[PDB]
Amino acid sequence: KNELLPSHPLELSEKNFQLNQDKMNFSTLRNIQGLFAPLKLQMEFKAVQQVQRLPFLSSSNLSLDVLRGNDETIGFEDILNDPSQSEVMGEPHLMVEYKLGLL
Amino acid sequence: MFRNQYDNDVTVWSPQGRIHQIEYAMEAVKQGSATVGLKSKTHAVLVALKRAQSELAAHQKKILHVDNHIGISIAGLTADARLLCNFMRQECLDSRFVFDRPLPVSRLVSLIGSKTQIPTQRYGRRPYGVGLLIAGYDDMGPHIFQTCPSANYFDCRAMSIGARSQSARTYLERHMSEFMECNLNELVKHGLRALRETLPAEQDLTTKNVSIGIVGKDLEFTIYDDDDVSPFLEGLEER
Amino acid sequence: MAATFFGEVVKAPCRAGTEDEEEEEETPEDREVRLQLARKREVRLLRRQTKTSLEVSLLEKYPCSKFIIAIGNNAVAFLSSFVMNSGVWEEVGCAKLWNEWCEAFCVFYHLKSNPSVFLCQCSCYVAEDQQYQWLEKVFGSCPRKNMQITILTCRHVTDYKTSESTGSLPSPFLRALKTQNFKDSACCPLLEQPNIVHDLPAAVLSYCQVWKIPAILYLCYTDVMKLDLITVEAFKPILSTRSLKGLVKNIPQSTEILKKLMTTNEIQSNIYT
Amino acid sequence: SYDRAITVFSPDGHLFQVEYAQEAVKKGSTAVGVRGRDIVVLGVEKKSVAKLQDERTVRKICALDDNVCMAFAGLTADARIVINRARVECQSHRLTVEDPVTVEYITRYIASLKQRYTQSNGRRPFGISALIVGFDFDGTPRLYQTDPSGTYHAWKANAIGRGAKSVREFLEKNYTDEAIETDDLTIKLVIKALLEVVQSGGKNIELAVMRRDQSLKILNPEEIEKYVAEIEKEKEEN
Amino acid sequence: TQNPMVTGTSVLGVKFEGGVVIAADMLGSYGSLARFRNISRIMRVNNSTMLGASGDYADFQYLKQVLGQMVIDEELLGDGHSYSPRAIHSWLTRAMYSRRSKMNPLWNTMVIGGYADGESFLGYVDMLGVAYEAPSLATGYGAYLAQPLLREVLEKQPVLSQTEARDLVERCMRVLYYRDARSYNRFQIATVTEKGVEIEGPLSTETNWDIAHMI
Amino acid sequence: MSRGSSAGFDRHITIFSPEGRLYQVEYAFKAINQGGLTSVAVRGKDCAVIVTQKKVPDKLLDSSTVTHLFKITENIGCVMTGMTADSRSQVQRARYEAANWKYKYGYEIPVDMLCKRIADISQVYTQNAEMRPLGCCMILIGIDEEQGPQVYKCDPAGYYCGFKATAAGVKQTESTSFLEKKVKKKFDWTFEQTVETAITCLSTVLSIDFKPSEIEVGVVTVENPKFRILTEAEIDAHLVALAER
Amino acid sequence: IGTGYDLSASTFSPDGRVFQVEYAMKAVENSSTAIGIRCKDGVVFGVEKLVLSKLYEEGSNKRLFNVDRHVGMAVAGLLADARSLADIAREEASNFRSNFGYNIPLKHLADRVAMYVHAYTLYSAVRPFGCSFMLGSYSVNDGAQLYMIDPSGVSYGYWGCAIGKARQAAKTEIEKLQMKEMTCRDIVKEVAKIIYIVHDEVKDKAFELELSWVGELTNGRHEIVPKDIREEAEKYAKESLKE
Amino acid sequence: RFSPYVFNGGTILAIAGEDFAIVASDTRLSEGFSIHTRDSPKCYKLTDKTVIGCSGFHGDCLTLTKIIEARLKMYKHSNNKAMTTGAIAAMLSTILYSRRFFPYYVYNIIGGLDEEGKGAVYSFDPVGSYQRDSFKAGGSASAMLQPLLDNQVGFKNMQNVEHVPLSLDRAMRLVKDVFISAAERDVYTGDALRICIVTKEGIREETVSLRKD
Repeated sequence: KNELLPSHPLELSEKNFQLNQDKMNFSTLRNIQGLFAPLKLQMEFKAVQQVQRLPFLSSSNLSLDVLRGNDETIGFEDILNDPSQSEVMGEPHLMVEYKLGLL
Repeated sequence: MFRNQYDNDVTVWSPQGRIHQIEYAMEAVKQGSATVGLKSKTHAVLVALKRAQSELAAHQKKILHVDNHIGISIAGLTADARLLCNFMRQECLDSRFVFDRPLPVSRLVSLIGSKTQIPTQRYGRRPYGVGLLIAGYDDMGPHIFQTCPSANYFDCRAMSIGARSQSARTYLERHMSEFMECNLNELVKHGLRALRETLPAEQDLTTKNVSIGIVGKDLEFTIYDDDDVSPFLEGLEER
Repeated sequence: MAATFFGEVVKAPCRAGTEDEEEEEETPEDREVRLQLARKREVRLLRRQTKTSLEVSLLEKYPCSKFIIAIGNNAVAFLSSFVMNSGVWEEVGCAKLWNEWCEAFCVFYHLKSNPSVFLCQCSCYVAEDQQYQWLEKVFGSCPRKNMQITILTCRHVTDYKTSESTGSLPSPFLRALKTQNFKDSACCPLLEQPNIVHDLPAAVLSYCQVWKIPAILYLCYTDVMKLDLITVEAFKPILSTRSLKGLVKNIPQSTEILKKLMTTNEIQSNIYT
Repeated sequence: SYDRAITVFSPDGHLFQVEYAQEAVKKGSTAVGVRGRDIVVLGVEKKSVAKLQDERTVRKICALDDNVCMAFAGLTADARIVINRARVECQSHRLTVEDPVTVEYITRYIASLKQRYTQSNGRRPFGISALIVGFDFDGTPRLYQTDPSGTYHAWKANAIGRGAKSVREFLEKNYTDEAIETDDLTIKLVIKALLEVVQSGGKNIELAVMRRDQSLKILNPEEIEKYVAEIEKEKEEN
Repeated sequence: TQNPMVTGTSVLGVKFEGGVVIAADMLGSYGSLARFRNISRIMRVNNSTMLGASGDYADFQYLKQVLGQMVIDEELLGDGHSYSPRAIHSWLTRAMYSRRSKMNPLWNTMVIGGYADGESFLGYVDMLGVAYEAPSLATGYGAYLAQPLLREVLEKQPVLSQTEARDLVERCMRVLYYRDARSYNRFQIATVTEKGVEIEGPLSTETNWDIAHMI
Repeated sequence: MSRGSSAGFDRHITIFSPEGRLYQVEYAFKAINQGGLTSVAVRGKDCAVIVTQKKVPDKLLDSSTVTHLFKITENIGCVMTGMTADSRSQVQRARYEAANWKYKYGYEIPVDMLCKRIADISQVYTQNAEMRPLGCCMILIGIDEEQGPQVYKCDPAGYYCGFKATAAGVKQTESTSFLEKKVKKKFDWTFEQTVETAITCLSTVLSIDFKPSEIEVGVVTVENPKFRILTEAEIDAHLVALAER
Repeated sequence: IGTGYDLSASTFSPDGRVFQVEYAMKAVENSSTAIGIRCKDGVVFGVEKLVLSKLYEEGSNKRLFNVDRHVGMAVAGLLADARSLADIAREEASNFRSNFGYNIPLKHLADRVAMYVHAYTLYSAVRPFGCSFMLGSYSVNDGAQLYMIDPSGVSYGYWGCAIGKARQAAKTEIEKLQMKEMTCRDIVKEVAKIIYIVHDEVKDKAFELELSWVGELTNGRHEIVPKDIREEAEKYAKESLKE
Repeated sequence: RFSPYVFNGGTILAIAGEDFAIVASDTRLSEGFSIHTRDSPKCYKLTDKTVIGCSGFHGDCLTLTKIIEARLKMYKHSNNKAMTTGAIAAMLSTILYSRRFFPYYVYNIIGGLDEEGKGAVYSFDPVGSYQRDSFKAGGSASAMLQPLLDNQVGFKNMQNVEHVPLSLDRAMRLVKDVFISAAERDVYTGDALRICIVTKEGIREETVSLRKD
């Protein structure tokens, strides 16, 4: 589909900004610290994200923010558009099944 | 008695310092049928004792193709065996696609070892309860590799795994020097004799229950069944 | 011990089985279904010949002097191969029971020449709550204290406990366990101290010991259990000794051929080839 | 234990959690549906005539599509979820295939959804049994019944919920081609079956009528009482 | 790569009886500027394989790092197997093709020499993935200037000796220096034989300018 | 947790006790005690000193590699008490956090902020079920630009308080009492005075007179803000000064 | 004794002990002894590799791994975990050469692998590694460096150590050996002698001695001891055992 | 800019017969105005009953041949039998259409015996469309070669002629003549002509020298 092609050159970069930042942090740790630090942080993130609200309810992700160092950092991401005020919410069961990988 | 708590899981260490799930996977592979794998200075032969669920049901195949120069002998869980065979086939295809050369047997065995080690360390996964005798030919010559449900692997000149394989192992250890320097037909006959030693005295080898896989210098891995194994059975001495 | 989700609280299972009782410890419907299950599980001893339910115990009805009991497919196969063709054995009685875990039958035989000698080919499993009921149905409450009971069963090498590992152990080995009254030679090494038997052979042997009945229990530990010829070959020493010396005639030839018949007609493991 | 985990098989080979979902279905109110010549009718026995409650908000018979109907017996919330999913799938099928949804297709979809929810132990099975009934593209009457396990079966006449067995025996005894031929005969049959289910009957009868090329319509208590009076007069004549 | 930036001039390779010899200049040009005049555009992959590149020098260094790491790892394995030059050629072809398919190709044209199992190997891998084996090879302006002489000599005498191949390569280097603006006087002769890969030091050409006075 | 939450109140980190205590954190403290060593840190008006007992178990063991004094950044050093592996992991995490702070904010991280980050990570550990608290204790020292010498100890529970004289290890209570007695008597607290106070406190609580090789001393002064590890000769000189007076 | 606290690696005992790590240590102790002695010229390894059957080809289940051109690896405990950790170390050293362009220091590699092991011991989803290994290397600047890593995740340098069944006897032998003044040849001879001394022929039927060393004589490159020198060392060990 | 494709020349041609399937191609690998090498046959044998010719961008040709070999091995492993010529043609069509938006710049002609022992020739376009023909020519000189194949093998525009069945020797002579003409008029052809004859006995390879540039 044409949706795969980014509309803006900056869109692809800022859409995955958090993922790219985590990847860069893992790359730096792994360059300097070693394989243990990225693996440790990956398990920690997986553990914190595994426990949260269901997809149709907005989660706080406080522990994830603390682990990622964003608990005291605010960017345009947090303010410009609120995940709480989604304006678009699907069927609860449908969203849960989508997250589970069934769909 | 006191090991019930540490027996259920694979990520739980026993007070003696031994994971019991791996040993139970070894028991599972032991519970399977018997295979014999031996190699001469120029050939590697895998002879397996196929088992039939019933008289009407056909004997289930135990020799599986992997590459033009690599083959395996099945022993233990069938689903894990098929998964491992698919993984090895994909690895060999990737090697021949990238480097345009056959994948060395030792590298494939190391990859299998790592792959089967991964589950034993993680939660929610069980060890691959399958043992494989891998026969292949490389620049170093014939190879016989024994893969255990525990990720550790062994390099052998002759080995038998499965049920009642102790007699076959004893016979193989009796004539190792004969195995190393002998003709291809002699090597196949030695493997058949070991497999017979596994069998009860009353029973005897038949074309239906014998599967032979041979890989050599100029010979690719070919699996012989029934009328194809009849020539090898002919001329075999009486037990 | 569920661990269905992340925060699921799991509880360590108790080897003593306390948790089952703790959960257990009413509603008329629950009591009714429990009684239905109880009468579904109870052993019903009867004979297919003439369809006459055997309310009276076998021991009370006929006086037995030698009761050979075989539990497990290999043991009943050995008996079928060696003792049937030696003489004549007609069916008298058959216990019928239903278990959660499971040619599953418990058939009793008696020699026409000497009715005092009986037999039991228990190819089916009996739950922990039904061995005592089976003993009540067969032996009744009043024993004879004059019966030579030779219990035959097959076990797995993994069950046997010793310093040597299971693999290193010679797989086709068998042990013996005899009561105080049984003064005859066991012909086999006695079971190791830590080893324990906890099935129908154990129930029968305990019944014999409590009531002073001479009995001997044979346990043939083997790595394979599905109609294996090596198991019966290792059982042969049992008939080589007394008790089963006269029951089986001097015709090993037919038995050896007969033993092959049972092994040929066997079902292999689809999961493990 | 074996009966606590959905994925764990019992030694006998049972998935006892699915059977417990079936028991929950049995706990529900009786729902009865029969099949006739160009006439399909449903009937649900109300557990109690709760005063100060709007009957519209607690209806058991709903219309998945203009040509398909469905009645359930079990947990109401699960039934509502399944009904919404079935309606969404019916519209999606009418979009992608452009043809009216067959009763087989939607019954298969509902059964697949229930089975998928039976798959994992994290998700509990839907504790509902559905009586999907309607007309196909050619207008052939069709009646079907799904179970929490995920097995669907076609029936000439079926009853689900509490007292399902007795109503099923009633229907088997009193199912004739003549009754199917007349739409009023089928309606009277359903009224008699539900009256056998519940002695009081009357206001407790929740009956819906669907005919050839006609949308689902629920008979008002007036018509239900008229049919009950007809049945009573017929019984008195005998 | 999108901007070649520092580039290589040309690599010429020819196979003789006993091994293969390749040659390349020691110049990396930014544009028309010489800039870096001491870099080496030839690497020793292993004891029986050599490699020379023409194009982006950063990509050449990246390939150097990757190939050295693979060789080191395989040596660590210590299973008695060695990457044959044909295997390295196939791997390089696959890598270049994948990079091309990703629309981010490596801008180097690679010449692969080697001598294993008594067989001289001489491979060519291009930017896009065009791979082939020829008795003589030449990249960049080599294919136009030196390749004629190499092909003529080889089609005249199918098999050359080490000295003959070296002399022919030196003549080709002289011609390239005469008639290539991106060439450099200093070059590097690398030869692989049964003994192993031997890379000679910086060598200069015998310039001749009598025609300057002739006019 | 992937394996599953434990049953008993004290068998899991997350679930509370009837009072509301978390027994796993207390067991982490018991692990810190199980470390086997004692660390004493003293804050003066000119320098901060950390002293811990160095116990090379075997002669074959290389004494150079056996050390509990680690530097987080060029100006901040720490002494770790408890499990060795957990202490190393916390040291690596603190180093990474300090480097990230320097990269992002343009100036070196203060000690208080370093322990605040470490304690936040520790709280995250104590709140979730998958992970467990680290069985170790971190004592950070460093000279602040305005506040002067700073000593902060940094625990599994997530308490990041700062102290004038910190103690940690098996003899934490006795060392704390001794340091409280010394602090109540306010001396000049010079560099050598602080070193002597730390060494004599450790000797008193351990009831042993240290030789140069039985302790490792790390210091950081206002004049020299770089974290410095005292050479064995300097430790011997300090011990000789203590013995003389 | 941690009866109800020894099921998960994320559970603390009342006294503060993680019993899963200790069980991993015991599992390491179940394995045959592997010793390694560091001297002035370099580091020499040696393992009592028991042969389970004569069928196995010589060199099967090798306990000595070359994780890098200059770094050796003598492993004990579970073999599968040993191979996995060897692969991890290989990736780390490969990555260091690729990034910083020079061979990774022995201390840094030991720290990386030890922290990997500790991370594995941290969580309950995974179990602690059941193997202990020795990392040894020699360099002209760094010099002879020998390190040992425990399943807990420690990393301590040694002049000589042993891991396995007869750990203490080998440790005492190394203690009474003066490694700091001997060359690599004498060190390998003494390693063979110690391995033969600590081997119990009664419980263990037979074993094959694998010897590897890294030092100046090898130009700072880990390699297996040549067959001639290995045979000489075995002969010397036989003579020492006889007397 | 960057151009992922370049034209390396090469001409392929396949002729089907009653019991033979000739697959012929030239050995000229030429990029731009230069000749990369004079020995690079464009025909690669897949099985004992199938030979495929690839012309166009050399890198795509090599990658496609390697993928075809890998897929043949996968099919043999899965179905325990060698893939038939029609199956190979269908699989190649699917593979070619897989990379539709980044098309392979390869002209593919599959020639070999079918299950009935009859020569089968399948012609492919870069996108993937294919059909079975009795004879086809592909590559740079396809337009030059095709008319004579139509005139002789197809007997088109030949009034009052005998439709003699195509023999093997006549097919070889025709192939040699057409490739000689191509070398004469096409600069991308010459050097040598690799002829692969697929018969029930096996595959025979014949090399015929063509005039160099």
